[PDB]
Amino acid sequence: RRRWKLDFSIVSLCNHLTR
Amino acid sequence: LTEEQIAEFKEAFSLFDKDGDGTITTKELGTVMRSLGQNPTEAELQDMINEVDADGNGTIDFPEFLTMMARKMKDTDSEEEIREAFRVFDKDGNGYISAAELRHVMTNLGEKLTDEEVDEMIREADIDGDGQVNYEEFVQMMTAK
Ligand SMILES: [Ca+2]
Ligand SMILES: [Ca+2]
Ligand SMILES: [Ca+2]
Ligand SMILES: [Ca+2]
Repeated sequence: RRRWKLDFSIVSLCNHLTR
Repeated sequence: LTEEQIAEFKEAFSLFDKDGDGTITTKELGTVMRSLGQNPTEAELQDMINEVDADGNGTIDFPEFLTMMARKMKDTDSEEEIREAFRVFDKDGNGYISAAELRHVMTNLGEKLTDEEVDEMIREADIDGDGQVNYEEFVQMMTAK
């Protein structure tokens, strides 16, 4: 699968949430 | 909708759902965000939840998490915010993600994997052959399947 893409996604989400 | 996509949603959800009870609390959301270097307040965390808390019970369940991922990902990631994410992985900030640094963020997040699996990921993204992942390589990896 896409291990790095999934983790990247979580990091990008968290960055996005702290708006 | 494939079983693999579902498995990926589950994996992501379970990184937040630390106690495995099927809801993400402000405590749990905050735990993940702290591990990634941020320091949101309890009220800020609640505001995050409220955006997607369709049933109004104050916490994030699986479909509400899917909604959060649907919205708050593929906003349109700009250069600066991609660099922010890279900076999370490049712990020491020398411009190169090592296998050890990759291992560290993943472990901090709540992922569990062997050094073997980390090496594999690195080697996959390492276009120029130095055994590490620089910014360009990092960006390029996210465009692959
Ligand atoms: Ca929970
Ligand atoms: Ca809810
Ligand atoms: Ca580094
Ligand atoms: Ca490299």
